[PDB]
Amino acid sequence: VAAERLEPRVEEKDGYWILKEQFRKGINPQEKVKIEKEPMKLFMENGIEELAKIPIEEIDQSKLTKDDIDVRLKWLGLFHRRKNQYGRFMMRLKLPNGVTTSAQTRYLASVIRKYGKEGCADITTRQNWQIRGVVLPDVPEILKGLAEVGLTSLQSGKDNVRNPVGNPLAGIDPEEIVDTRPYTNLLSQFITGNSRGNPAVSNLPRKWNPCVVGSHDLYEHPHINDLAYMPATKDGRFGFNLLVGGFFSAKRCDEAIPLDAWVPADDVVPVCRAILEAFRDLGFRGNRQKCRMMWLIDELGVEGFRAEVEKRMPQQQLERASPEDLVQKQWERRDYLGVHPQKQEGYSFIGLHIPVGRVQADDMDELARLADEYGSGEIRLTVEQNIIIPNIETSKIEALLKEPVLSTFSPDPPILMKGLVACTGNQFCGQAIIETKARSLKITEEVQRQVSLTKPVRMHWTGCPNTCAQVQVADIGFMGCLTRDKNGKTVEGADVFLGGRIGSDSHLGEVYKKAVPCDDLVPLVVDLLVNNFGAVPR
Ligand code: SRM
Ligand code: SF4
Ligand SMILES: [Cl-]
Ligand SMILES: [Cl-]
Ligand SMILES: [K+]
Repeated sequence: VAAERLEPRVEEKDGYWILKEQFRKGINPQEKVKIEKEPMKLFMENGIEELAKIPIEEIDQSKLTKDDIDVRLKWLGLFHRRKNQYGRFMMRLKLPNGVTTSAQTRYLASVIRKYGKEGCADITTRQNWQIRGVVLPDVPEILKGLAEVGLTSLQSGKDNVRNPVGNPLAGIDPEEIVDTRPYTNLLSQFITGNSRGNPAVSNLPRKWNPCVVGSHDLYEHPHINDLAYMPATKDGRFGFNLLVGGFFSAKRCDEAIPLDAWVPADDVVPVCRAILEAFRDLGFRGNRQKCRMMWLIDELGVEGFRAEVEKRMPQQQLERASPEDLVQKQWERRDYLGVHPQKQEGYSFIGLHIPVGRVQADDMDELARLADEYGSGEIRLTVEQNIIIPNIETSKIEALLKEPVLSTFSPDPPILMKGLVACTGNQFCGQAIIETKARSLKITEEVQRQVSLTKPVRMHWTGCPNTCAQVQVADIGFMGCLTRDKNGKTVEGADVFLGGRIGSDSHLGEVYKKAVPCDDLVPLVVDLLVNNFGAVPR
């Protein structure tokens, strides 16, 4: 690689970071959008206040404003549902480590409640909240209300650092390696500039996923993150080995690889900044399918990329990885659903199944009430789109198990439901080829009616090749497609994936059978479970 390739391609101008004029040739249309107007100005210069006053019909009449609502607003966590819910916006938070409070939960419920049939909420595969139904004129007031309850929505979509994922059992697990909350909190604060906005990291060539590992279970899926912090001692000090470049896309899926770098715990933020600066400065900004960080790592090689991170460190040093990390390879991933003792004697947590991650305002209020009455007002989200309520005195569990809402959000659903993960799908998402959430529940119910099993089989349903519900990690994965019935009629279908493994012995699954009509999946899945996962016909 020529030394010229290493010239930073962006420059700080008037508080924002912009592509230098010599590096603007051949860019994709998303880069053109960012050049035409800095997305962070919608928040940091209160551009949203004026935008929110313009009728959508008018907004749509010029490129600048249309790009504001369709692209730039994703820097404020607002996602126009142009195709499937025109003029309404999904809103996505920063929720490091999946931790929420009852007050935050009631606040979000109050927002969606206003929108009636256009409103609901969802837990995401990055243990995050999304709310739905938002109209533009309400945005200024929602931004205020979020701030008031201690939340931010900043930089949660498009070319930004996505939700910092941690251990759902952080601080409460007798077997934890290190509490991930301080680190995921610190990263989120760094990314969002303490909720004011951080333009130093908001003009990336592409999205970028971080996680901090604290569990032997690897609940955090470090193998599929752009940056994963693996806890490891080095020379008697606590810190993290660094894995880089994990990603999924329609074109390519790749597991994270070692940077061959270790940092002390206190250097979590400095090294996040260094990697992000390297990516921002040097990343390719052409074909959007070749813009994720791994593509830069392949072009420079890992050592060339590592050198780029090193020079952006303070003291310009980056220690080599420690030979062993703290994660035990001998580990059976633990079920967190149900009632489990905390490390704090006299206390339990409860994992509740949230069917396909979907909740209404009334459900949110009920979960908030349980957290206040039984817990400490805390609710934790998981990447399987479930919840954990921690800090329940164990003597209250008997009363808790009789709560009527636990029949809907169960601490002990059937085993196939425990592992079921499903993306938004075509109810709201404009990229979706099929309906996912309702369909996956129905198929799973019908499959479980036919077979009993003891293995915790994990089934993931995703509505298009963007694979937001990560079908490549599943025991059985279903990727939406259109296909044909026996009469050649168009029907919704799934490509069926097998071979995904999670935890330390991770592996990416691959298509096993293409184009299965969704109405034919039950018998296929019944047979797969009997033949490959030890299921027994009822
Ligand atoms: C909500 C969520 C799925 C879910 O039901 O849980 C989701 C939903 C969306 N994804 Fe995603 N992604 C979700 C996690 C993922 C992950 C999983 C993960 O992070 O571990 C992936 C694959 C992993 C990865 O990115 O490396 C992911 C891969 C994508 C892709 C393809 C990325 C690429 O390199 O090509 C896109 C399209 C894009 O970015 O260009 C996409 C685009 C989108 C959009 C914003 C598309 C569009 O605007 O409609 C979806 C919004 C639909 C909606 O209304 O909810 N989303 N998306 C997840 C929100 C996570 C969060 O809180 O931040
Ligand atoms: S996988 Fe496709 S359908 Fe599902 S939320 Fe992501 S972009 Fe939408
Ligand atoms: Cl996006
Ligand atoms: Cl759309
Ligand atoms: K779930």
